[PDB]
Amino acid sequence: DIQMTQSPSSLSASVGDRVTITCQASQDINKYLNWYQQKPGKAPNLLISGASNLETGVPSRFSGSGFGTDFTFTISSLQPEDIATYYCQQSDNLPPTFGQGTKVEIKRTVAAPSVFIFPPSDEQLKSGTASVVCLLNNFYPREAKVQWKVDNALQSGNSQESVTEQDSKDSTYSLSSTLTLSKADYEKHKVYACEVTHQGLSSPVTKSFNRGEC
Amino acid sequence: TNLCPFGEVFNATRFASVYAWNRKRISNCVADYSVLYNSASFSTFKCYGVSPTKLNDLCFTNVYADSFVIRGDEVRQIAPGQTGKIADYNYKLPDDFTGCVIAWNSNNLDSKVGGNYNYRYRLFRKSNLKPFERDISTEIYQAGSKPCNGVEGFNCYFPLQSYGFQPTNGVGYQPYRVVVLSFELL
Amino acid sequence: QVQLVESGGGLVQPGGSLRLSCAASGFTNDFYSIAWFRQAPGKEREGVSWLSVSDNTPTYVDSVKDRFTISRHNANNTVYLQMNMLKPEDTAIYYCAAGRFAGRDTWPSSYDYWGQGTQVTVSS
Amino acid sequence: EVQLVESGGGLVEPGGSLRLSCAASGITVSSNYMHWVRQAPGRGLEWVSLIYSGGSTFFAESVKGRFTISRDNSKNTMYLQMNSLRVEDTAVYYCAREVPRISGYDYWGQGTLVTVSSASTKGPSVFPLAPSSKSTSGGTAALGCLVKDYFPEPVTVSWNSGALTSGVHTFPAVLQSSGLYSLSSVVTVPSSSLGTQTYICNVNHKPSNTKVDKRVEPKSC
Ligand SMILES: *[C@@H]1O[C@H](CO)[C@@H](O)[C@H](O)[C@H]1NC(C)=O
Repeated sequence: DIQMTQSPSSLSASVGDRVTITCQASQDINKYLNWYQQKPGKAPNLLISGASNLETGVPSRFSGSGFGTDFTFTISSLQPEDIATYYCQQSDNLPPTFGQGTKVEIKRTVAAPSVFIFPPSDEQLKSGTASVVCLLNNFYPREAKVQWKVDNALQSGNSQESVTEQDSKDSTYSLSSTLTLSKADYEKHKVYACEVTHQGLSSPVTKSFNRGEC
Repeated sequence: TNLCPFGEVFNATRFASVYAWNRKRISNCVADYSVLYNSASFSTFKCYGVSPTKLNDLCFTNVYADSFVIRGDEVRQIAPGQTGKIADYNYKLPDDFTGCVIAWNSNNLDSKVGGNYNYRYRLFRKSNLKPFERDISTEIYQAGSKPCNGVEGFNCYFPLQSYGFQPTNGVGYQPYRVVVLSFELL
Repeated sequence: QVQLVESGGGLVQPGGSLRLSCAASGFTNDFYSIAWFRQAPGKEREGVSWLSVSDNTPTYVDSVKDRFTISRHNANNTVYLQMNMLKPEDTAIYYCAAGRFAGRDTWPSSYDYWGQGTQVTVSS
Repeated sequence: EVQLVESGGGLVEPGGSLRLSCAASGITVSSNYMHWVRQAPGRGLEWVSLIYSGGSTFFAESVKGRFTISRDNSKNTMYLQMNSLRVEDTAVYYCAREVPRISGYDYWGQGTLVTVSSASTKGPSVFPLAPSSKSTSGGTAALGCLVKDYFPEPVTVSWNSGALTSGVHTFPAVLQSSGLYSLSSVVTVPSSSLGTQTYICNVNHKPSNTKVDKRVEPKSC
């Protein structure tokens, strides 16, 4: 097989910047390297074929070059709709193989998150489980820290986070942290709090409630 | 008795494109097939159903020398039981082939700076070739549901493509001259 | 089943000798071919000597022409490669390969049966 | 219109078998170089197989001997028959058409999800994420639905049967320590509408035929 080495595995550039992505083949592949764009949950789109062919309908800001073993993919001016993962693929040597991909995010100004907290619903408590949700809405950069505290005891190993893909319009993220305890465990404690640390926050923000209170 | 005109085949100045592979039909002549095998010029010399040295001790009528140009990484397809664009759509050996496959690097002859595009191969075909079938048609290949009407376009491709032989190509993309000797065994 | 048992490598001085061997087993008939490839550090697999069994005909590359000798003993179904006048260029991992044909080929994709090679080093 | 559409992916136990379809329009499956390409969750693309118009097939080493390809020319469809499935076969499977040498893999279908696992199907529970003052900021309020404890993927969530799309974040599911997925879908609306507008999330988990409409009202205490 032919290994494709794609660099960098991820990059962050502002709108209008030039983006360069390299792909290097372990053996000679002549000109037979293709480039694809994949948005999350979507099928890949062919952008470049045969190392430099600008494929049908693809905007002219995309280009490729190279021959033999060293190949290059360029976005001459990064656009908000370009947030995606890009893959090279050598096509003419069996088995056809792919680069590891390059996740392209967009740099924008710092934006603090709005933090909201949701107690468990009465419906869930009748099932014997309590989920507390903490919501971080429309922030940048992606790095954020959510600490659950339960009567000021720090909680580890009973929560899970999920982040949305960067928004194609305002280039922000959103995050949910869900803390899950049994009903009996949830009734032992009073103050449920998530403490959010983020670059846009001068000091960490805490949102909390007391169990059984308006 | 008389020696086979193998020089006209191996040492021919120009070679056919693989889709229009050339065939030379030679009567039951004599030839030192042992000297052919021991020629350093030949980098590929693979025989099936018979040993290179025991070729003269065969009972046959006509010998055929088919010959053409393919790229180096395609030489593996000139053999019984192979699949791929060449074996499927250009030149197919039968499963019970009796004969020899001879090949050698011709980069110094068939490559040109800026690319030599004279050599072609069939890239699109609806079905596989039968053994020793030759197809030289040039009908537009209909890859979709709309008829092409002899006009190339989307889903409407000319069925032959040029090799791009450049001196600086890697060896898998350099041109190789191939001669296949088969024997009409009695 | 087809299996190539390989041995005979080692360290030697420039100018010395070394005798490699390839013991084939699993061939119904003598209609197969043996080849010797070597893989230098960073370089590709490259044939140096060949032997079609059914007609017992050897072939060599120009670099090892008068220095190597390939032959076969029919009793033990073993192919030998006598390497005389060894040079530092001959330092490589030597493999023997077999294909279901009578002849030779420089392309590794024509041989389906290989042995995990023995190391050969030539230095002083 | 030119399209490839995959179907047939679902939950299957290890060592089971399953058949995917790739139904084309515009492209004639049997006249093209047709590929299967798969993508494990959160991973890169991996080629699986290829069939020539003339019938020659090629397969990746990981699936060699377990996968085969069939074609039904009268339905303009390609099939991938998968036998002796392993956990690491879990992926989204795409079919794609290649125009080799002169182009690339120019059409792909949307993909079909294959989950190879011993876990059994379970439908989700849907719980309100009620809006409140603690959910209100800058004239907006956040409300949502907690789609908890389901297997396998995926679920779909809409709000007010598609009439509410602005401001909806449906977070990607995460696999909990129980082996069940969980997800929240939240929407930010103007606080002015909390007492007067009706908000309902529409959760659909096709692997278990579970459709749930959940009305989300502010919590009264
Ligand atoms: C081709 O020409 C060379 C040089 O004249 C000659 O040595 C060789 O024998 C010829 N090959 C054949 C098959 O006649």
